[PDB]
Amino acid sequence: MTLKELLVGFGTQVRSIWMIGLHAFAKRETRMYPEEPVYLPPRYRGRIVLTRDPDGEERC
Amino acid sequence: MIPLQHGLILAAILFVLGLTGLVIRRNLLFMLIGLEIMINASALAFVVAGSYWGQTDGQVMYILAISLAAAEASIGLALLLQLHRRRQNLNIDSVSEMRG
Amino acid sequence: MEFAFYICGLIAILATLRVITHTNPVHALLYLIISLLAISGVFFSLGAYFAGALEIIVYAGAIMVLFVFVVMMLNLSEIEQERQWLKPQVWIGPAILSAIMLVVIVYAILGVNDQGIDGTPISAKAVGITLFGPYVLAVELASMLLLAGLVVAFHVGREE
Amino acid sequence: DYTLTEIVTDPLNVFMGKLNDMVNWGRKNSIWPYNFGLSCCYVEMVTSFTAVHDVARFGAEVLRASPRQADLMVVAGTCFTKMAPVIQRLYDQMLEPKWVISMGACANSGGMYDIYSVVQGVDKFIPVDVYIPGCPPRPEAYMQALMLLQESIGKERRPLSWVVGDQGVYRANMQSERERKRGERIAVTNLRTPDEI
Amino acid sequence: WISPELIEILLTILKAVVILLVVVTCGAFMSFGERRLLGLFQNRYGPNRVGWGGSLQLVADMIKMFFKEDWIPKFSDRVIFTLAPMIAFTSLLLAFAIVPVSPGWVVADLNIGILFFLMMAGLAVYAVLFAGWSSNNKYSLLGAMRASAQTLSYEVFLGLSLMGVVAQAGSFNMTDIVNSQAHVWNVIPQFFGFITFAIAGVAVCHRHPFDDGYHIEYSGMKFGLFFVGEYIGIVTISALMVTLFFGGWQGPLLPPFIWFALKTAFFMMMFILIRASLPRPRYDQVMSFGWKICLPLTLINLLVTAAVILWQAQ
Amino acid sequence: STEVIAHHWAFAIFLIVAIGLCCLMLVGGWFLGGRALRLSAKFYLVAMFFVIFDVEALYLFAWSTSIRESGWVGFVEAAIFIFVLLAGLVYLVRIGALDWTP
Ligand SMILES: CCCCCCCCCCCCCCCCCC(=O)OC[C@H](COP(=O)(O)OCCN)OC(=O)CCCCCCCCCCCCCCCCC
Ligand SMILES: CCCCCCCCCCC1=C(C)C(=O)C(OC)=C(OC)C1=O
Ligand SMILES: CCCCCCCCCCCCCCCCCCCC
Ligand SMILES: CCCCCCCCCCCCCCCCCCCC
Ligand code: SF4
Repeated sequence: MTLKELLVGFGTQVRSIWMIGLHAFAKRETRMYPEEPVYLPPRYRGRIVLTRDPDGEERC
Repeated sequence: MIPLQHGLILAAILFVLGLTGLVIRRNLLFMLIGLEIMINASALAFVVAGSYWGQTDGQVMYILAISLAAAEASIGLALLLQLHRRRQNLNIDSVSEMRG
Repeated sequence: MEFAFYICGLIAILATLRVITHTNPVHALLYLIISLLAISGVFFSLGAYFAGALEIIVYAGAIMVLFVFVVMMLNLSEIEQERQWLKPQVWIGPAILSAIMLVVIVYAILGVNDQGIDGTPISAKAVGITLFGPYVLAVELASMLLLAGLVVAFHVGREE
Repeated sequence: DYTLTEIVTDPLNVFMGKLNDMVNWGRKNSIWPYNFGLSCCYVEMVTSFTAVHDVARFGAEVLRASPRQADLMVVAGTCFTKMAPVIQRLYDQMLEPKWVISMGACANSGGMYDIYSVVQGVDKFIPVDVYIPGCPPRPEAYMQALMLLQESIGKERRPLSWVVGDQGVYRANMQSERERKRGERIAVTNLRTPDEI
Repeated sequence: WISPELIEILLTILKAVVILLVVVTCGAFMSFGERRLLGLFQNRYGPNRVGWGGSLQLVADMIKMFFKEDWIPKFSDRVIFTLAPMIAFTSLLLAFAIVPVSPGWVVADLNIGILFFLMMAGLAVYAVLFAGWSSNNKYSLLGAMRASAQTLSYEVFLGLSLMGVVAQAGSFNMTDIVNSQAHVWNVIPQFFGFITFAIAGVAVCHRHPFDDGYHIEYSGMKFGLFFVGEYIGIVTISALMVTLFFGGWQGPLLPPFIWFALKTAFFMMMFILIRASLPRPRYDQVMSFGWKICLPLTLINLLVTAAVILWQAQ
Repeated sequence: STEVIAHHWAFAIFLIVAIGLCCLMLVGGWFLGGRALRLSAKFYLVAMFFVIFDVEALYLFAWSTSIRESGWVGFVEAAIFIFVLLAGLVYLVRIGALDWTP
């Protein structure tokens, strides 16, 4: 293979190492479940409940 | 204070063991294994002889011996591969067609 | 140094005896590797440090690697179903012949002058000095021999 | 209140109890899941494996392509009729101890696919240790199932050696999470209105 | 029985045992350390819940692999199956057995040194081959022959990459090699030797990016032996290139063992970053790079080194 | 000498303790814990090439430890050796012996 493309490939590998190292110097993106509680938007579709009317009787 | 006689006896024992393995086995692979044993025993005998006289000549002849051993192992294993490719067996008694 | 030499020689003899009498090719190659390690220990006991180093590096690190490669290639097949070499009518004769030759060679060995191998360590520096000194043409024509083996084994061991 | 494989009591010298506790601690703190992708639930599983959730923190990121090295089988996806013998064979290839987590409604019961080509739940043919509802469960639900499995593992009794002692596996009968969380779930009165964010 | 000769014997034996325990514990501790550093490179944490900082994750893994059901395949060769992790552990352990970590702290001050390392590599290829054949699986066998062909293609120039350093030192001994770097470390003159030995050391350890797996039939504690064997190989290769190309224990200010440990730690972290950063080349590309570029580079480097040495000889 | 026999005993103890450690590890793994095709010839070719060039490498290994004691004529001899080695390598590359792809 060509020497020029070998040098280009070596420089590209060095660049990839440099980006991964600088990303090691970055900030963590992990939300620490269960120590950090998961935020859920108010209309999140999880556990189903049956609710009550303002007078206290069941709505169903 | 290690006798030269004992080293030569050990090399001779390994040589005749390799020769016995070369003769009694019909498998070509075991024949090549026996050949490797005999040439390694001869190289060991040269190492013993060189160590008795305090000379590097035994190790030089060992180097030449293992160069030969590597090359003949390569050639013999290529021949074994061709034999297994075109005969589907390694019985060396099967290849006996030319005679008399 | 004496004890190491004798135990390595005994291990090599027993391993070779197991090699020439075994049925499984991979097992036979494994005992052959054990015998090569034992003979390398013999080399190290005699002060031939370079020879033992090459015995593990080349003989027990390249040649038997090639043997193991070829055995895995063959996938070894009318071999264990015969067991013809362990019937006495096959092996008694050659064993008798090898025993006679061993007796003759040992008798010739026992009539030699022995001052004992002192086991003084001979380094690879001295071997390299004499390799490119008194044995220049040995090195060059051994390169040509390796080239011949390379060309022959490439020419034969193809598939087309 | 245990289960021997029969409802028996707790079989647990005091040194054997400490050894069993150490073995259970090492087993629950090192759980190796098997890399098996069936459907969308596997996508949420491997999402939990990534950086924003980091399931590695529990020691459960070594995702094996070989069932021999894996301890945990997460059936995460639909148990199709053609895939069910594959699932059974991969479960059989595993080694003791082995645990099973059904992830998602498909693996739980068949889910929405009550159809001719779907086996209605993976508990029809393999024993399941932890079930996760959801379609798909979110990644932290898979993490919560991992902690449920860890809590179940920490209170089970297994033989220390195959030559000494009782060789039966005693799995604890845990209290159901529904009954445990019924105290805090019913007491909820007001939630945030859906028109906000 | 109190004699100073026996005291020196016990002191040297204790030092060798301490070095062995430290290198095995380092291989295991940075199995865990590879998990943590891959987490660091990938913007996450890794295992940090089992003990303080996750330091007890390794103990839990060790217990789990100990009490996992020991399983040998029924139709497999039992001796070869047991012998493959045996070699994969002990070969690179004995390769580490010649590394000088400090003046006076060396297990074996052999006259062969890197030759002994070459022997250990020539047995590590047997470990891989035996693991492949003993599994009684054709996919594992094909993967093992491919991996062993790769490691032969890079073992063919591992020694020739070391031969520039050997030629400059004029000896095979490792202490002579680290004493020949009293002024300038060997990475500066033997730079091509450095890159070729680094490539060959990564490739013969079967590390990324030089990796139908042959470990699929291995389980229980045999897989743990394979894991710790690869990690001990990483530690051994790092310590060897520290001693051969980066002076070893030589340093201006800090104590020599601290310098050796820092350089080894940097190179092991470089292994982790190499796994995290590069993609996998194709198999034919890997072998063509090994056979067509690196081996002639080692030969030309040896010729240039010999010419430079013989020019400097007055 | 006392130092050389101390180093010999240290190496022996290193080997014995390493063998015992891995053997005891396998024994503890076995003891603890309850219970429940035709390859292509390129493999042979690359292994054969490794064998041949490893023997040539051994010749260069012997040369490299005594370069100063051999002089410039040793450099010329080893240059001829390396040139024959590289001619064989170029020969192998150009005929597709080292090309794994077809
Ligand atoms: C103890 C600590 C050790 C830690 C590790 C340190 C050393 C790491 C060594 C890693 C070695 C990786 C080698 C990869 C070789 C790949 C060769 C190859 O064939 O690459 C393919 C690619 C394209 O080739 P081509 O023939 O054009 O293919 C087109 C066909 N479709 O060809 C190319 O892209 C050409 C370039 C290939 C790679 C050149 C060498 C790169 C080496 C890695 C980067 C090192 C960065 C510095 C490290 C720290 C130094 C202090
Ligand atoms: C026998 C060969 C073993 C190679 C190493 C296997 C163990 C490490 C797995 C690393 C890993 C990979 C590749 C991976 O792809 C992955 O994403 C699903 C992970 O989880 C975060 C991992 O941990
Ligand atoms: C199918 C054909 C098989 C041919 C096998 C040939 C085996 C030859 C074995 C020879 C054994 C000789 C035993 C010793 C003879 C007496 C001593 C030598 C002569 C003085
Ligand atoms: C990855 C590193 C592996 C190292 C294995 C060997 C460890 C040997 C430890 C020796 C410690 C003492 C060294 C001499 C004293 C100088 C340093 C004193 C402060 C530690
Ligand atoms: S439960 Fe839902 S998300 Fe999971 S596999 Fe079934 S369809 Fe996909």
